[PDB]
Amino acid sequence: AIETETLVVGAGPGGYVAAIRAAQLGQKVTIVEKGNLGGVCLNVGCIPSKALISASHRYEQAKHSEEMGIKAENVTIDFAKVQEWKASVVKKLTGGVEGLLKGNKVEIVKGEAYFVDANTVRVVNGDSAQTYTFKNAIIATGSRPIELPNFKFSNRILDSTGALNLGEVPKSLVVIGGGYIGIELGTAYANFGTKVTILEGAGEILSGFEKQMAAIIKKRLKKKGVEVVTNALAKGAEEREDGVTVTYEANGETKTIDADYVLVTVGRRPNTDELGLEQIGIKMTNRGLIEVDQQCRTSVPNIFAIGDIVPGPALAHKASYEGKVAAEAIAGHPSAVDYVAIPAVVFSDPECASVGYFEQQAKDEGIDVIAAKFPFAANGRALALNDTDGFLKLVVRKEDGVIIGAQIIGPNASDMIAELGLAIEAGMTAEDIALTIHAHPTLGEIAMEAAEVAL
Amino acid sequence: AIETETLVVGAGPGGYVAAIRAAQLGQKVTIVEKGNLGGVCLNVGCIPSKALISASHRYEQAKHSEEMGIKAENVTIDFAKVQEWKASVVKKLTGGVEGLLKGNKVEIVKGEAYFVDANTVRVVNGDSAQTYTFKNAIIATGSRPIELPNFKFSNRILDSTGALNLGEVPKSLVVIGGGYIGIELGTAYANFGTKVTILEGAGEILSGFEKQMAAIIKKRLKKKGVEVVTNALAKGAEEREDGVTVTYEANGETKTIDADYVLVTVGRRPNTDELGLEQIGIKMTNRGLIEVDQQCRTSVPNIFAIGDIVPGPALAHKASYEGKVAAEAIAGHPSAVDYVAIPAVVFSDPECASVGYFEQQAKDEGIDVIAAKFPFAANGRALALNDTDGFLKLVVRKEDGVIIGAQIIGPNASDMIAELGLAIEAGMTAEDIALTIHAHPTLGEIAMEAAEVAL
Amino acid sequence: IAMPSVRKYAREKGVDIRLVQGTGKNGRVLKEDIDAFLAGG
Ligand SMILES: Cc1cc2nc3c(=O)[nH]c(=O)nc-3n(C[C@H](O)[C@H](O)[C@H](O)COP(=O)(O)OP(=O)(O)OC[C@H]3O[C@@H](n4cnc5c(N)ncnc54)[C@H](O)[C@@H]3O)c2cc1C
Ligand SMILES: Cc1cc2nc3c(=O)[nH]c(=O)nc-3n(C[C@H](O)[C@H](O)[C@H](O)COP(=O)(O)OP(=O)(O)OC[C@H]3O[C@@H](n4cnc5c(N)ncnc54)[C@H](O)[C@@H]3O)c2cc1C
Repeated sequence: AIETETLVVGAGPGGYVAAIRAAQLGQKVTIVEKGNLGGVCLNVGCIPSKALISASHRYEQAKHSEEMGIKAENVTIDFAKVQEWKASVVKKLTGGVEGLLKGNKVEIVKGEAYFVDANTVRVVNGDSAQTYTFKNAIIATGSRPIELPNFKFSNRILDSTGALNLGEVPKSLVVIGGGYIGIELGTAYANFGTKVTILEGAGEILSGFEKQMAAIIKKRLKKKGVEVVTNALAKGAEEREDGVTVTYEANGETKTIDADYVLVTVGRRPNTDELGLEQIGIKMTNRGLIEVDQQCRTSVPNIFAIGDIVPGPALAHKASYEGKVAAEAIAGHPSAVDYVAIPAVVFSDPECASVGYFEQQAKDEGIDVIAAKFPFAANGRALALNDTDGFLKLVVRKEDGVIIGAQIIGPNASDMIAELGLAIEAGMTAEDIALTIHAHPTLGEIAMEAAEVAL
Repeated sequence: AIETETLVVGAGPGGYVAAIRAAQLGQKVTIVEKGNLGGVCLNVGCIPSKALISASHRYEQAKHSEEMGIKAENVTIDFAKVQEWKASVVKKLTGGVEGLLKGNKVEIVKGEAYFVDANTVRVVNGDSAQTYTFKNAIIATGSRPIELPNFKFSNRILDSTGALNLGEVPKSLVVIGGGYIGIELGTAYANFGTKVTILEGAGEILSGFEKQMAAIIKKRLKKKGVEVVTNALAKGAEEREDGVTVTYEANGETKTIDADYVLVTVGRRPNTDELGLEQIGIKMTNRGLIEVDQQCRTSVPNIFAIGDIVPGPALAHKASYEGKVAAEAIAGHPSAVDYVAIPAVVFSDPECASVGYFEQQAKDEGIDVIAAKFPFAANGRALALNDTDGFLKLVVRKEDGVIIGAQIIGPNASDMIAELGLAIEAGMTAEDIALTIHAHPTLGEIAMEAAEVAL
Repeated sequence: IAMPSVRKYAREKGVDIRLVQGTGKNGRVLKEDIDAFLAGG
């Protein structure tokens, strides 16, 4: 067997920073990864998608700056180059993580882990298995997409990873599931010229965000030629060796759509199964997640859990954050996962982002709030960019003007949100923002003019 | 003859907002304007400037996305449409101003105001001359271009305004003065295809910004075929009646250069002359800037001054802020000018933004300050945008971790600046920002990684 | 060290923030720090 101090299972955003931190905290850490270092975020998540989305917008723009008097004739897209470029990007970042790990002397171990008992893991690789007995353990295995039966992933029934690795722009594509991953990958291919059809079973797309935000996104998406069907019930698909025929019932009518590929983005399930967690006594929640305390400790003290397998928003930062906290609690160092809020961002045409409470959840939580909203349309910078669709909403606690939530839909909302995020954590009041002189003419100026309205 | 309470001279950003907070405070306001409402910023300043740059980048990008596999063909630019578009943006915003004034029922007077005495001004509208008696007045006359000695303005020797209204893309343009205005208009035309030569008298363009930031901006100008001649002394221009010959001395050498047009952007002077202020007893400075106190009061108690005619950064927001302070002070409100910093943004290819102290200025001020510098080359979103030239710098007071200055050079620097700005204004520390979870993958988060570096 | 809002408070309340209760926490003057120097006496 092989003894180790702190065993880390998974090298995604949570596993690797947790391994780094723990090493820096003087612990001797061994990190176990079965695939590529970097995990989902670098290899088949955050990076590849934003890269692809970014290229698609360079395409949307070249091809549609008509109003500004720039007429491009015959705009081509060498998807091969698009993918090569995307490839190099991912390689740079994974190369980095690889470096960070060695530069803190963490023994990376290629193999698949399995808990044989509450203190030892069997790692298998090839026809060889090695037993490691640890002092501490941090489970950071992440999640994976849901294979829907009668939608079993194939050469034409894709998952997020498959759509990301397409060799050429499909003429048609059906998207099952209107979440961020769905809307993102859908909009991207829509920009490249693909006829997209997104079918969400619920009444509206982008569940999580206010309906108003979803509205703007649908309006523009329809202009792009995308069709959005809600309350749709996908039934299955008859896969031809040249396309796929999807059948679904929408509002009591069974219909059919022939397409090149189908993308099932109905969610992600935690990688907590056949890991031995069941055996060593790890109490899992109703949805497969692993319950942990304010220090991310599971039902077995010397065992922590972080990232996607733990409750909360499945975002990279939640992962790296909980990662740090965990190693701290391991190293005695007093710590807790008590952050104020994690901003969420969606790269749809009009970019989306939110942090803190939405007017709704604040009110239903019995909180006295006021909502201040300001349109990008009444902004010189937005007009200059020729993108007037969008607004900034601010929800402040009525009983002191303290900011508790902010939502932005428009250009650079993923960057604008940073400011509002800081205020919310600092417990700043609307007036604190209104008194601050923002740059001019910029999109950020809006935050100031919104807080203005909140007074 | 016509009696009023608060007379505002000038409808610029400082002028109209002043004319509005005053009306808000029950004051009977009468605003005078010789030209169009909105002043310089809307008509021939901030808005048209950014609009022309936006169009120019759409163009640059269209013709140059070869790295992401996007290849257009025959990309045409119709300057007439460009101008038409820009013209609509302006007319749109102008209406807003006129609307806001009328809505708040501010009396609008068209004419050149002249101060007859400390309580009276006559406005001449052509052969017309009316006399408005007031209680207190706010002078927000703004500024205007400096005309260089041997460079007499004409249709070929332009001022910023002349370049913004060009009917066509010049075959070649010589820019005298490497400041933000000179760099912005020069780059825009460099984007449209014009052969641009910049002549700066100093040793470096963008004088008020770090040499590092300028180095990057210059490096990209060079890539574009822009010839930047620093330490040059412009001696004169002869309008060949079909182009212009500019003679400048540099390193002893006295050379001449032919261009279709020449753009003089060496500076702006205050519009405080020929206003009668000197008779009224309003104390000024030798340059022409009005001496003012914390409530923007002049030597004549019922006369306030704001904008470009008073000291401080020549910025639309510095004007607007004072505008409010003025009206409030007039009303009784114990208002005062209180801000720890104002952000300045330059829309150069890699756009840049600054706020607070530059590392150097800090130590020269006698302050022990540490400086953290983080590269966009590391950030994932920057890699996706494929613009990795740039960085963020945090100037932190070593003695208390309090951030006092920040500089960003790279994509969306104008929007990312807001966060750092709010931090400075409220007196936050590197830890305050580093402990705030940012969005991933975004550019705004670089601030998080830089503060991490600072700690 | 103080948030713009707190500074505004002292202003309208005619207090000299320059010499007001640095309540600590971060080493900054809070609204109440102003209240202390004012209502306190
Ligand atoms: C296409 C897509 C887009 C997304 N976009 C974003 C976004 O932009 N922003 C955002 O915040 N989040 C995004 N996410 C989600 C985000 O990637 C995850 O929240 C984040 O990766 C979770 O980090 P983690 O460390 O918990 O998991 P992971 O990155 O999944 O890392 C898990 C690692 O565990 C390894 N592993 C699993 N089991 C074992 C085992 N038994 N032995 C050894 N190794 C094992 C896996 O191989 C993997 O490398 C996206 C996800 C997808 C798929
Ligand atoms: C090309 C360019 C780019 C710029 N870019 C930026 C930028 O990106 N961001 C930024 O913040 N600032 C920028 N500025 C500066 C900005 O325009 C000024 O700081 C701002 O307009 C100042 O406003 P003000 O109210 O002080 O005066 P102004 O906006 O100049 O308005 C003063 C008004 O007074 C009127 N007037 C003058 N005298 C009289 C009189 N006696 N009687 C009647 N009417 C009178 C004039 O017609 C004018 O309308 C830029 C300026 C230029 C030229």
